[PDB]
Amino acid sequence: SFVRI
Amino acid sequence: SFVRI
Amino acid sequence: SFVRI
Amino acid sequence: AIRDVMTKFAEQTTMHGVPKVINAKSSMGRLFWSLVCLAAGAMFCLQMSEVLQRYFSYPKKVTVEVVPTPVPFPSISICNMRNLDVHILNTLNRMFIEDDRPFSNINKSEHEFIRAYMKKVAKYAPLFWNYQDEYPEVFQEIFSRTTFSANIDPEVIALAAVQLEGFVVNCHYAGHRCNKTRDFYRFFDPYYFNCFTYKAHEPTLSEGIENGWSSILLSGSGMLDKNDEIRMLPGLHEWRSAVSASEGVRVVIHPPSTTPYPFTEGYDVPPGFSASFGIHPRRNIRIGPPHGNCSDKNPFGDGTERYRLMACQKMCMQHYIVETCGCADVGLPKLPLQANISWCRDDDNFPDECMFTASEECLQLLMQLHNRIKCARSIKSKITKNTTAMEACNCFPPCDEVSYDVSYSLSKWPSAGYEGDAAYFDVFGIEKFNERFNKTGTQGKYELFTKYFNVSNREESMKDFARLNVYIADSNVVKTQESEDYTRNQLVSDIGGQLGLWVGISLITLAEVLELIIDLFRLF
Amino acid sequence: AIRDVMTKFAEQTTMHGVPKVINAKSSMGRLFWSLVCLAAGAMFCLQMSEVLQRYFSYPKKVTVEVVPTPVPFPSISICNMRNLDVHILNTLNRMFIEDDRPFSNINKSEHEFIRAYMKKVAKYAPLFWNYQDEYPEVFQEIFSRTTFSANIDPEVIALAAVQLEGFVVNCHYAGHRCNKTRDFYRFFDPYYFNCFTYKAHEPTLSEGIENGWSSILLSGSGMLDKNDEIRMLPGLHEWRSAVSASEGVRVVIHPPSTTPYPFTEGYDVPPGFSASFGIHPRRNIRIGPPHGNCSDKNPFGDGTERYRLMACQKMCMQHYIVETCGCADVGLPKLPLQANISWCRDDDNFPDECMFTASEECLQLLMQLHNRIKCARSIKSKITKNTTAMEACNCFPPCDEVSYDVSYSLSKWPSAGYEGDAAYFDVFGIEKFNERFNKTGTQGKYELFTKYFNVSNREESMKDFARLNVYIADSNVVKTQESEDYTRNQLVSDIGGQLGLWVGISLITLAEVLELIIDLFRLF
Amino acid sequence: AIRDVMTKFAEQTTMHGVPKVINAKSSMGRLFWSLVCLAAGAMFCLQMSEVLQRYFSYPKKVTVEVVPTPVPFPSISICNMRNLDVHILNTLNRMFIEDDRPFSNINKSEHEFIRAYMKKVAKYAPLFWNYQDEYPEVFQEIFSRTTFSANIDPEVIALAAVQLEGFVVNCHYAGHRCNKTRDFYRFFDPYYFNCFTYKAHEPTLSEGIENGWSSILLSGSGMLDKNDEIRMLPGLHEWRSAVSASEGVRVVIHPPSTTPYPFTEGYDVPPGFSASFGIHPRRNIRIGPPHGNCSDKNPFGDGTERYRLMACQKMCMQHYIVETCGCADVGLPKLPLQANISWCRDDDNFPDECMFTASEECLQLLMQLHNRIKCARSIKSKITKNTTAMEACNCFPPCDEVSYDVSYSLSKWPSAGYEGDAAYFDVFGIEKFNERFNKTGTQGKYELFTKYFNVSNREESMKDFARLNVYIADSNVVKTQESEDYTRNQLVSDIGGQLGLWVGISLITLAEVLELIIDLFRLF
Ligand SMILES: *[C@@H]1O[C@H](CO)[C@@H](O[C@@H]2O[C@H](CO)[C@@H](O)[C@H](O)[C@H]2NC(C)=O)[C@H](O)[C@H]1NC(C)=O
Ligand SMILES: *[C@@H]1O[C@H](CO)[C@@H](O[C@@H]2O[C@H](CO)[C@@H](O)[C@H](O)[C@H]2NC(C)=O)[C@H](O)[C@H]1NC(C)=O
Ligand SMILES: *[C@@H]1O[C@H](CO)[C@@H](O[C@@H]2O[C@H](CO)[C@@H](O)[C@H](O)[C@H]2NC(C)=O)[C@H](O)[C@H]1NC(C)=O
Ligand SMILES: *[C@@H]1O[C@H](CO)[C@@H](O[C@@H]2O[C@H](CO)[C@@H](O)[C@H](O)[C@H]2NC(C)=O)[C@H](O)[C@H]1NC(C)=O
Ligand SMILES: *[C@@H]1O[C@H](CO)[C@@H](O[C@@H]2O[C@H](CO)[C@@H](O)[C@H](O)[C@H]2NC(C)=O)[C@H](O)[C@H]1NC(C)=O
Ligand SMILES: *[C@@H]1O[C@H](CO)[C@@H](O[C@@H]2O[C@H](CO)[C@@H](O)[C@H](O)[C@H]2NC(C)=O)[C@H](O)[C@H]1NC(C)=O
Ligand SMILES: *[C@@H]1O[C@H](CO)[C@@H](O)[C@H](O)[C@H]1NC(C)=O
Ligand SMILES: *[C@@H]1O[C@H](CO)[C@@H](O)[C@H](O)[C@H]1NC(C)=O
Ligand SMILES: *[C@@H]1O[C@H](CO)[C@@H](O)[C@H](O)[C@H]1NC(C)=O
Ligand SMILES: *[C@@H]1O[C@H](CO)[C@@H](O)[C@H](O)[C@H]1NC(C)=O
Ligand SMILES: *[C@@H]1O[C@H](CO)[C@@H](O)[C@H](O)[C@H]1NC(C)=O
Ligand SMILES: *[C@@H]1O[C@H](CO)[C@@H](O)[C@H](O)[C@H]1NC(C)=O
Ligand SMILES: *[C@@H]1O[C@H](CO)[C@@H](O)[C@H](O)[C@H]1NC(C)=O
Ligand SMILES: *[C@@H]1O[C@H](CO)[C@@H](O)[C@H](O)[C@H]1NC(C)=O
Ligand SMILES: *[C@@H]1O[C@H](CO)[C@@H](O)[C@H](O)[C@H]1NC(C)=O
Repeated sequence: SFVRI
Repeated sequence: SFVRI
Repeated sequence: SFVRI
Repeated sequence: AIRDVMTKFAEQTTMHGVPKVINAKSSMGRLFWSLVCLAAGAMFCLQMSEVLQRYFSYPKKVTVEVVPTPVPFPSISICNMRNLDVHILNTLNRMFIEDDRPFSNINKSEHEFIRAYMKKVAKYAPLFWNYQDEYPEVFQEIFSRTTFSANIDPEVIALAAVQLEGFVVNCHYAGHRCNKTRDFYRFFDPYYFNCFTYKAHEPTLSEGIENGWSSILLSGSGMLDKNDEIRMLPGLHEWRSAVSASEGVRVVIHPPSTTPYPFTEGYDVPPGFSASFGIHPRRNIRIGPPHGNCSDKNPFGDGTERYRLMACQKMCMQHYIVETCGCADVGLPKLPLQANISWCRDDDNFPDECMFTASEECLQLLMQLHNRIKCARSIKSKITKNTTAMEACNCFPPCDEVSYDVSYSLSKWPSAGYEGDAAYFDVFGIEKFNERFNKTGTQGKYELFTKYFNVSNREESMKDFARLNVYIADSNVVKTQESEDYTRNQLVSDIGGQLGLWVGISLITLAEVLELIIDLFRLF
Repeated sequence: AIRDVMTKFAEQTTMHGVPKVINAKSSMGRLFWSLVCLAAGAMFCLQMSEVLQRYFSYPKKVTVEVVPTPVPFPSISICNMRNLDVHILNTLNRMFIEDDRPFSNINKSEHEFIRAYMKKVAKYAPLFWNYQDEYPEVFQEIFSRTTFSANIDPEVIALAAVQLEGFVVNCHYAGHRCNKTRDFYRFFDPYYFNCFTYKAHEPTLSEGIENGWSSILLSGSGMLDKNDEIRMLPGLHEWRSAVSASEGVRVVIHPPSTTPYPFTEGYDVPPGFSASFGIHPRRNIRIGPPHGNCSDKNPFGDGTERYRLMACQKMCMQHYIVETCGCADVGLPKLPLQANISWCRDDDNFPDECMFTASEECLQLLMQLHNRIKCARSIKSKITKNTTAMEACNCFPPCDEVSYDVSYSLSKWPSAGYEGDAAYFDVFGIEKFNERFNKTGTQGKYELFTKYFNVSNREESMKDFARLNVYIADSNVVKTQESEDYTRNQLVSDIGGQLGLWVGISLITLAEVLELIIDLFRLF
Repeated sequence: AIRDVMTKFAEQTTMHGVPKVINAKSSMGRLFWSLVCLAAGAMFCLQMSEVLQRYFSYPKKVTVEVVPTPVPFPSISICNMRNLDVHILNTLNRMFIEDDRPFSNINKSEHEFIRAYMKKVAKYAPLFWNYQDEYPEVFQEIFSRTTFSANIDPEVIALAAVQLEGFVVNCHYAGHRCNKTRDFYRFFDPYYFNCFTYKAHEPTLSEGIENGWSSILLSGSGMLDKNDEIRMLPGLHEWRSAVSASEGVRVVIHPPSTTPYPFTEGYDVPPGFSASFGIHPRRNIRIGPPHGNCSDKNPFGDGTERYRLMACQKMCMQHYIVETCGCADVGLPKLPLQANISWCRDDDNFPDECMFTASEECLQLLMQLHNRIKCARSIKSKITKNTTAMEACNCFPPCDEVSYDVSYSLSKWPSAGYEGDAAYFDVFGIEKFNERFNKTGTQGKYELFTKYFNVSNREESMKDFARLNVYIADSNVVKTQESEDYTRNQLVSDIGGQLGLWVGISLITLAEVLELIIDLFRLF
């Protein structure tokens, strides 16, 4: 995997 | 910083 | 050094 | 009688053939002379057919030569490949690290650009938290640079984009230090947010290059925080464009009174290098409609800028995009006819509920925006290869054009050792570059530059700077001038030569035949 | 009587001079008029001599202009400066580290290229163990790239050279993703083992550059093992060539249907940089034998490829090398006449006993091979400066040629910080570059790329990539067209003008003198 | 009577008009024919006015074509951007570290350049110890490179500048190793202290590039000591010039028998890179005074060098500087008329007391020198834009000129891994580069290079080397030739055509009117 801001 | 040679 | 393969 | 006037015409004629035919006393002689006259006339007609075919083809004549007449120094437009300021980028990264929800960060900063940015990102975050695995490509495109430039007021972006005071460390032109406030002019570009055009100012601080223009630019991004994990920062990366993530300076050399188009023209300079731009000026002069095609003004634009074919072609592309997809492409100039057309990346119709829930309506609106972008991109790629459409825009090369051929070379600017120490002292000891950001409104940037650009790590930190050296390599201008190859005077001379060679007639000899036919009409 | 016909001719003549001479009633008047006629005739003859000298020199007329007619997008040939695959190189290095005798390593690998390579190296190793100090230069030349390409089946080398799937990370053209299997065509070059030519495919994955061609290439060699000691790896280094050990991509921009000659044309791109190639297309049109020299086809080759002067010149050089040294140079195309000629670096005559003992016969054969290479090199250097030999090959420039002028610039592609993180995610997160080598036949490469291209060391590992940005800078084509300056029609016009000015004759006036001489012959 | 001779002239005239007028038997017919003749004459005069306007404008005719005639290989001038030798620089730095007073260090070294350097620096040190805060810019300018080159004997500087044996690691041309003593010629430049020009030597060591010139150069400065504090080293940094602190090689490609002007022409190559220079030769032929402006020789110089417009322009600039400021600019050639003019940076008038006390007289002399430098710089910047002054020097382009267009590209020369190991072995194992400095007079340099260029740190140390690859890209020469467009023969033909078309006269017809006016003068 989860790419987070 | 005083610059010396 | 003597260069070897 | 007919024979009387025939004999008269035969005796006072200046024509060379019919005197033989009229006074002929033998049938075979009459036949021979008539055949001679007819053959001469036919060959004369063939040669004149060739002559007139050459003339009405309106050929052109071109000469290439070097002339001493000097051209004005070209305008130089420099665009940092990093759109936003380093301090703003670090602030955004740290804010997202502390809290990854953009909605909660809207009121955490007093900077207007940050507030607008976080509002815009929050209008997409819930979708980005649910649909990465299913539509990774869509979110990459939506979070590109052009989306923010098309939806945020440019006067708000200008407060966070690269500033002139923090971009141009030093400048020199014609042996004098440049005035940064009077010589540089800021312009907005949708991809390179802030760009600056240098306009030459001749001498009325006597230092620097005498035969050209030189400047030191801060272009690297080594002072940005190095995250331990991959994190998305919207507005930074133009997904899969040809200039998607490059580092350095984009430099465009163009005539002084023209608008630069950085994404399709110019040169690149990497940080840590010194670039030499040897300009060889050229001038082209062209002929008008009958012999060629040239124009003095842009059909789509006003008269405040000098004409270049690129402007006309780009405006034609924008015109064809607007008619097809119903929206204007942000990567092309907005036609000065109507400015009610919305950018294809406009998204102000997104509801506020998309900040809170990942509803299917928000996803459908995202898909609609993606489809609009795809329409614009598809029209961009194909319209230039369609000759029928392009010819309808009447884009013709300028009648009087100045062009520049540039020799491009690279050096490693900050030399290792003592000369690099001298360069560092020049930048930070004499010019006092850090002291320009010790002002209240930029206190955070001051600490970052003081820590980064310290004496201990000067060999690595100075690699973020770049130098441009723009100079005129040849004083003489290579002039290409068009002219009409076959003037009416030359046509008259050729017609006279052909007429004299084959039949011997003159135009006052035609007055003799006019007199003869007057006499015949009177006698009849 | 003669006077009767003379008086008649004088009264019905259209010639301007001899009427005065014939009817002259004074001797001094006759002398004056005869002198006038003779002087006019002599000056007329001189002027016609000048006119005919101008005409039979067959001068050419050239015009340079910009036209809107578009040229097709050029073919792009990319050649990795590293010939072999990284995994194969590491395998060879580790095999030699474990055991430095190539003979014992022949059966240690199932890869065909490795077996052939070790056999070829074993046919030289005993000499290399005894004669480094005495002939260091010879062994450097023998172990060059061209020796292996001239002695190993190219279909065997292709299994170990750089593969397309492991070379082109991504591609984009005309706003669409490229199809790597349909658009790229592999070709073999003796120095750059595997090369790929991109052929444009217009749109019928809407992403990427709209006005050109862009691609990301893996070109660095940072993943190779770093030996603690200097070790010889044959087949890697072309000893003391101008491109002996460079790192990057060789890029050749050429007309779409032509064969690229990478070693004498193209441009270089270093790893870790983004290169912009601004193409300014040009077109040249030339005139045939009487006014110039041009050809539509290659005298030495077939008709399957478009004609370029470089192909003819290289084939002429190969022809002169074959006749002199008795062998073909591997660095030049093989003439399509006879293919029974062996390469000058062919060494299949080496006995198997050279694998076991350093006999003087093996040394003599090595010296013979070195002398053959020296012969080829000597003929290469001098033949181009010998105008007599070069002119005999009848290599003339093409009658209709398309050329490209390229603006070259460099950026630092993977930017430090967040944009570099975005680029890394694009390469490895979305495209999943490593997953293309997780296949069985490439399991070893997978582990190497997984360890090397990890998130922690992305700033250093991504420097092995390079990006090319190829686009057309100017839509208008600069056309240079030759034409005949002095046509036969212009010659006729000039002759008529001269004839009218000096003597006043017309061609039917010559019929009058023909009648006069007929009358004289009848009277005589 | 008048009517008798008029009737005679009317009956034996070859003019077409006045026979009608003279024999006219009606007043209206006489009026009509006279009007016809007058109108024909007037139109003829207008057309001849146009013809003569075209002729006496002396137009030029230009043709652009490719020819197989080969040009000689260009001379290559290479100038290391570091002026002094690395060992000398380290010695100076360590001497100043041990004792910062240059006066006490005058007798500490037997090297002549060091003694002269320390004397020159001591003549300024007391001022530099007192006036940094008040005039930092002045001392930066005084301690520049050009001050030392203008005040120290060039034969003394040559002992400490970059030496050929320590600069060119290897060279190859036309498939043969270059002879460094016979092919390279040393020349002195005020900024780049030592420069070397390569002059081609065709083959009568068969190795290297066959179609061009290649060399490996030591250009980096990574072996210099890394000071913990910023220290001033005079003679290293040219303050705020466009090439102030760059690192690499300056390369100038010019015709074989011409003097290179490195500061305004050439290309840059950074260390650690391999540069490819694809030359496209060109030839220009120009016409003399009546149709153009060209010269075969330099008005200001002797005849020992081939003429280039740059030499004339630079000598004109020097001439205008000498007349205005009373001194010659060291950055321009010294006119070969008078050599009694002192450089604007000459400072031999400084008293010896300035070594001991910072008196106001020494400060005034320093200000005078600064003002002289400012005068020279001011005249340099403005004189080129003053067309009146530049035109007075009669600098015209050469009548027969050879020019080169260069394709510029960069690779990373020492590849990471095995190929870099091969390159390192070639440089240090076979060529034995370090062994060239194991001589007594260079023992200190030997230890520095042995420590720096060791096997362990080869990946970083080899980045100080650079490679140049200069080759001819196209064998055919693009020839631009001027010629007269409108010859006197063409003028005669056009005049004849116009005369025949409008009035029908020939030049022997003018003999008839001359006879008529003779008869009238006799009768009167
Ligand atoms: C750089 O340019 C600015 C703007 O032209 C200069 O500021 C002006 O200076 C003049 C006289 O020097 C004043 O009369 C104006 O009122 C100033 N402000 C304007 C025109 O807005 C400035 O002096 C120049 N040089 C610097 C910055 O040192
Ligand atoms: C000047 O421009 C006109 C208009 O673009 C050109 O005429 C066109 O030529 C193309 C190609 O031959 C045709 O497809 C078009 O139909 C023509 N247009 C019209 C309205 O007939 C003309 O050839 C150009 N001439 C020059 C000298 O540049
Ligand atoms: C890329 O090109 C290949 C080769 O043309 C495509 O494979 C063909 O696809 C068509 C229909 O799309 C089939 O009818 C053929 O049988 C396929 N194989 C051939 C022609 O050898 C492929 O679809 C293209 N796109 C990719 C790889 O996604
Ligand atoms: C066209 O090619 C022919 C043949 O190469 C040229 O004639 C040669 O010219 C050279 C130089 O003047 C002579 O050394 C040769 O002897 C000539 N060949 C022959 C067979 O006579 C000719 O000059 C060329 N013409 C043009 C216009 O290109
Ligand atoms: C490189 O050039 C030098 C200078 O020309 C050569 O030295 C000369 O060699 C010739 C015969 O080879 C002798 O007759 C001269 O006396 C030598 N010295 C001169 C001309 O000053 C040298 O041999 C060449 N090759 C090298 C250095 O190996
Ligand atoms: C050749 O050079 C002469 C002298 O430089 C040129 O004549 C000058 O032209 C300029 C611009 O028209 C005038 O300002 C000067 O006054 C002229 N000089 C004189 C002495 O009259 C001439 O035009 C040049 N011609 C060509 C074909 O190059
Ligand atoms: C070219 O553009 C015109 C615009 O009116 C369009 O109608 C036409 O279909 C286009 N042609 C092609 C081949 O796309
Ligand atoms: C920054 O500005 C403050 C005043 O606002 C000043 O006291 C301080 O010395 C400045 N920073 C420097 C010169 O290090
Ligand atoms: C200088 O800055 C670097 C980071 O750029 C830092 O690691 C180093 O400790 C600093 N040196 C000093 C003396 O503060
Ligand atoms: C040029 O080539 C021809 C090939 O037949 C050869 O005979 C001649 O000797 C060569 N000339 C020179 C000067 O090498
Ligand atoms: C490599 O392929 C295997 C199947 O052969 C798969 O199980 C594995 O997950 C792949 N590697 C990855 C995705 O890390
Ligand atoms: C990443 O790879 C580098 C070598 O390229 C290695 O030194 C480092 O330990 C790796 N990091 C992790 C977390 O495995
Ligand atoms: C041009 O140079 C001349 C040299 O005599 C000088 O007299 C004149 O003032 C200069 N013109 C300008 C505008 O500087
Ligand atoms: C340097 O020269 C000396 C002789 O002066 C020699 O003994 C020594 O071996 C040389 N250095 C080497 C080859 O390491
Ligand atoms: C090689 O030289 C480097 C400095 O360039 C030094 O740090 C290193 O210790 C040296 N290695 C050996 C084995 O001497």
